[PDB]
Amino acid sequence: MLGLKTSIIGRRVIYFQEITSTNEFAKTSYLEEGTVIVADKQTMGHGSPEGGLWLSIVLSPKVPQKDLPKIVFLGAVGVVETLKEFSIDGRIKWPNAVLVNYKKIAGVLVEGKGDKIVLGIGLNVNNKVPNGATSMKLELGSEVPLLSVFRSLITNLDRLYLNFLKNPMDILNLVRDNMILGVRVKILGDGSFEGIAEDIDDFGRLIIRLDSGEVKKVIVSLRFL
Amino acid sequence: MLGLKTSIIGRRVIYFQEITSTNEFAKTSYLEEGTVIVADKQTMGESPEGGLWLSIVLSPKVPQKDLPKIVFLGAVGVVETLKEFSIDGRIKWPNAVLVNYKKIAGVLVEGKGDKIVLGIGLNVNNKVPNGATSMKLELGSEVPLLSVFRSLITNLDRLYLNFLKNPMDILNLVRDNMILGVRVKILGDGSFEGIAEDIDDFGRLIIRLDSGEVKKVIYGDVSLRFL
Repeated sequence: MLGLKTSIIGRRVIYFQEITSTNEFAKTSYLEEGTVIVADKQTMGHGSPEGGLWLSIVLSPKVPQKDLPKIVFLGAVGVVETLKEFSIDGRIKWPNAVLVNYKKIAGVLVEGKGDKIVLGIGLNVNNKVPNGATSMKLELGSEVPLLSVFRSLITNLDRLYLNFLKNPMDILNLVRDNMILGVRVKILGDGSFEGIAEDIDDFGRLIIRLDSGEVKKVIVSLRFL
Repeated sequence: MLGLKTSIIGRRVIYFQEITSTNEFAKTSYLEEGTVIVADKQTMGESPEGGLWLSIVLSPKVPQKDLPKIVFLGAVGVVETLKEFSIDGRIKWPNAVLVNYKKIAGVLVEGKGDKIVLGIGLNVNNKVPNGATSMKLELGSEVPLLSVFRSLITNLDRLYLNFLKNPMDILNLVRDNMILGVRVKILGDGSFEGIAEDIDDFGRLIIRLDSGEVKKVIYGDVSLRFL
């Protein structure tokens, strides 16, 4: 009854009033490629109250092993395109987040269970959000039809994915033109360091120029300074 | 993303752009009670795009003598939804809803032990066969398919929960919304004609033959035709 017109993503949709995790369900259940798992709320979300868009998409891209790490970008760019349709300007915080005026509005989590890949996306729409974060509702000043957002996002993801299967390098430039670059960041963890986020390379790695001139490639906890 | 607020029916919903049969998928698959299977179209129902094609997995803990009444939950739910859209649906015993004697919806219940599958087919915006009708044809314009879905699921959940408590309650609702007082022909072994008087405490159709004989029809290996 949803009348989705997508080719792969959205061929089937499994909706839950409540679920522990859409990613976990997608990983442990046999599902046809393109199956979308969506829930009103997730009890055990990871990286999800009522009002947000919480979903996972089952993919099985028969593409080279090296571009597998690009699936996360499909999710982020998909979100950016959807936000634009709703008059919101989202920017990608490498490698899995979308911010609006530096406030997080969405997050992406990709897991490769077995031979299938699960693309998880969490987008704040009408749900309450933690201080520092934002939502489509807070940006627009009014409640946004959640199903309208779902339809828009699924449509964009199906298009991006079909093209990815043919021209897998295309997504990188879309990410570049929509990500936060030219600013100082810090990579947390052992061997921590700071520098300018210059660009992403052909593998999707973040290229950091340290003040010494050294160039590092990040394949991760990132912080804007 | 659908934000359903039902107790059992609609806890989960599996949507298909296309499927062979929602009833067959529901019967075959391992699904929890209340799961709704819905598709834009059924290739082996064909049930064309524009209609509402769904099946619901149920596991009612009530005596078997009541199981035959599940088809009525479907029929009444459809009637209630139609009334919400100001369409006068009337029940054709025991598994169809007509509007001006033209079929607008059909109900098919299939059960295997514990799991019962309630299938419902409702013509909304789809083209229909001769003699049939649709919500679109009745209202004169297209109807938001999702709105009909939300309406029906809400009605079915309420009806089902009450059925678990009071399995006889549904019979009163069927009586108030069914076509009665008219002549009908019952097709089976030895077909016969008479006036459809009412449905009894088991949901059996009560027919008064011209001779005065009263026959009680059990759904199963019989069909009903209006004269």
